[PDB]
Amino acid sequence: ASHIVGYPRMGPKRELKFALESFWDGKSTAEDLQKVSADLRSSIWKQMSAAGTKFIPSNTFAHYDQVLDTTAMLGAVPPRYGYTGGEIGLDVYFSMARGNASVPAMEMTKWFDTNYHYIVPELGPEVNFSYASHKAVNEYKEAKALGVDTVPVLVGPVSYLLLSKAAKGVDKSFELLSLLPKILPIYKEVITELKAAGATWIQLDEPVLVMDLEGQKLQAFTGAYAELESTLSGLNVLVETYFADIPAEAYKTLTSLKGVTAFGFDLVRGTKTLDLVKAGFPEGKYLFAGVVDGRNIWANDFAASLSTLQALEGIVGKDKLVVSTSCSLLHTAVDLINETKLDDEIKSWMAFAAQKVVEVNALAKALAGQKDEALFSANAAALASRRSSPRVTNEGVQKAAAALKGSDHRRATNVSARLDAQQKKLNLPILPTTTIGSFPQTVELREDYVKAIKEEIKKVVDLQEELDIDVLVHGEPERNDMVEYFGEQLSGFAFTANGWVQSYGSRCVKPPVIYGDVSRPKAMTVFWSAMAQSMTSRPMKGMLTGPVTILNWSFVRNDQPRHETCYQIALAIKDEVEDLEKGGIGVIQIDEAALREGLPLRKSEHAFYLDWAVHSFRITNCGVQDSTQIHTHMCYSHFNDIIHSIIDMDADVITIENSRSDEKLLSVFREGVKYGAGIGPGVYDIHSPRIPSSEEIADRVNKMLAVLEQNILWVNPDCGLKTRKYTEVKPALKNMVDAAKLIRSQ
Ligand SMILES: Nc1nc2c(c(=O)[nH]1)NC(CNc1ccc(C(=O)N[C@@H](CCC(=O)O)C(=O)O)cc1)CN2
Ligand SMILES: N[C@@H](CCS)C(=O)O
Ligand SMILES: [Zn+2]
Ligand SMILES: [Zn+2]
Repeated sequence: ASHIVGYPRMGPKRELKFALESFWDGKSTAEDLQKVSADLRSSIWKQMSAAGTKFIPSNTFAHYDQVLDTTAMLGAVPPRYGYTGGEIGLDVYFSMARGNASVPAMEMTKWFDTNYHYIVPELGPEVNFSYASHKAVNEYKEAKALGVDTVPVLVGPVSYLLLSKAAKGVDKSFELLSLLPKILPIYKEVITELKAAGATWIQLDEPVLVMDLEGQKLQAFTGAYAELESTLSGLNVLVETYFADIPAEAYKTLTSLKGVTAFGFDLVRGTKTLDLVKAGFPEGKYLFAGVVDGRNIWANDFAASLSTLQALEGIVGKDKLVVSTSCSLLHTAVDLINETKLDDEIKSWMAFAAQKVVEVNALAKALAGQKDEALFSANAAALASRRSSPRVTNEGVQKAAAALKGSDHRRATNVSARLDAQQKKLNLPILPTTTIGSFPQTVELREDYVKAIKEEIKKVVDLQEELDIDVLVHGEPERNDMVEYFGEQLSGFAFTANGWVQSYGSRCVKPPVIYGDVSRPKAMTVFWSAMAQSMTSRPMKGMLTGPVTILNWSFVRNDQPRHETCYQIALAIKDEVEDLEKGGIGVIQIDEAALREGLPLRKSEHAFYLDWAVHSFRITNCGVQDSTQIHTHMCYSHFNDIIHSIIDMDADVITIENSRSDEKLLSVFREGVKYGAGIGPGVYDIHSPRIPSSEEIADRVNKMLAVLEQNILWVNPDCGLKTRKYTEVKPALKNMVDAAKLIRSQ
């Protein structure tokens, strides 16, 4: 049998994207949107079954988020929204989702370790839970009436609570898992209506079981399914887990939960679970083998899969083994059959969702003796291509056996005995002003030199006149996507035409694709950066994108360990740094916006990640002078749990985030750490259109002088000004300089 754990909910050409925004625009109504949603929903079920898909999921579709879909299912709507009861419709739903013009929208956080963000529920002891949304049962019927039987996918009761958060007031000591009693009754009613409509299988998504859970929490799972058993009578229950391997303890709790008859394992990222199963599995319980990476974009190693699936068939195979995606296809793109610009051979090497739906089957039939030989013949051939094609392997893939020359710390020169030189070369005043990288746009017409400069010099003619700014920037005009920019200008980067993935709400991201060994044969920055530092007699911050960000925000190849690719990228950058140097750019800022992003969900693994991660950064500027100043830029307000790694990046002046945090948190530097190096946390919120005050800045900018060590303190924004209007930033920045001035004055 075959099974897909989840599917994208936007469309092949992002139909729901515009249908969604549209309704919110006010240029379309429910009826029309509903028309679209249901239509897309139909096309998916139809598309899925017609491929042979045995277990087709329903309820994966969402108007915004799945955890919200379940927040409405439990009527767990926040007070400030004014819900009185009854069936929750587009009003209350989209409120919570994106707020209205009188109340704010709920907080969204990252989905486990994915590039997806969900809407964290706000729970507490005073919320009145109720069956407020028949989306599940409704969709089940819709699919049945269309001729296709589906498996309702529900977010596990306990994962739901663990993923939630206690809303304001709820005293610190309140345990969220203390609500299992108020929510479980509702799960029952829902599970009852599904049995009632015909459902013969259900799916509780309990991904949190792949997390490091304490025995008391693991035990929380046990009490839920115990209490659920009766309602689960006569009904196959598939409990899904994904993104990592299951801890041996979690494996015990899982494989012994009540009513659960099937178990979903992510065997792409959690093959380590293979052992646990190899060493013991329930009897007549199913094992959905998640061997088809629904998380990347590459074809599957059909052969490999069969080996894995076969031995699995070994353990059981008595018809209890089901082929499945490693996780929800929500995390991969839709149709690779919308990838035109991409040459043949390369695409021959990729497979998006729709394509993956099919693989699951070629592998399901091949395990049932229906092995469509024409598929493996082609696959294996495409595998052959990739592993050979000189578009992959290289001699750059040799400059690596030299990076084994011990670490790559920036040439002894303790940053402290290095600042002494950087300053000399450019005498800057205490609390040096500056920006982050990007700048607001104008007309913006989608030669180019005569025009490009016109804008760059205005960006500079401004930086100068405008609030001095001890160090200006070129405002990244020539760069749309800070990661794409460099990809197009690189070796192992291909770009897809319609390969989109969702990020949150109606928003998405088309990540560059890293197919082979990265390499920068020609100068990328230099030109524009050099052109900029000549239009002034002030330090100019050269601009680069750290190799960790690039890696993360891009579909990296599943053939060699991340870092290995990360490093290749790190080396490529090492150039543009020593060229903006030769070129004559003094100060240079390298940014790592997505550094914490690639953090493994398994705690004993954070160490290894942060390792190659921060090292690859060094590898970028380890061949730089002692007078060449370096700035790193990360988009985080928290480093408390990763302050050491910041200390190992060896940045002369690191610029991070802040704006809406404490002035005291900054002592995570001045405590048992002793950073001792230019630090610059943001003093102006750029996601808040609204202008700040000269008075507001210079006081918090004083609450840094007294929490840090004003003597290595910088004055910069919060992040690039790319998404702020010139009118919102002009008065704004101006007030960020006056602050330093005064404060200095004394
Ligand atoms: N490589 C690259 N990848 C990225 C980012 C980047 O900086 N560069 N920044 C990221 C953080 N998340 C988001 C989520 C949504 C949007 C967004 O608003 N997207 C528009 C399209 C934006 C566009 O024109 O690109 C949409 O509606 O689909 C932008 C960043 C994620 N991935
Ligand atoms: N400075 C760059 C990278 C930060 S995300 C920018 O402003 O886009
Ligand atoms: Zn930032
Ligand atoms: Zn260290």
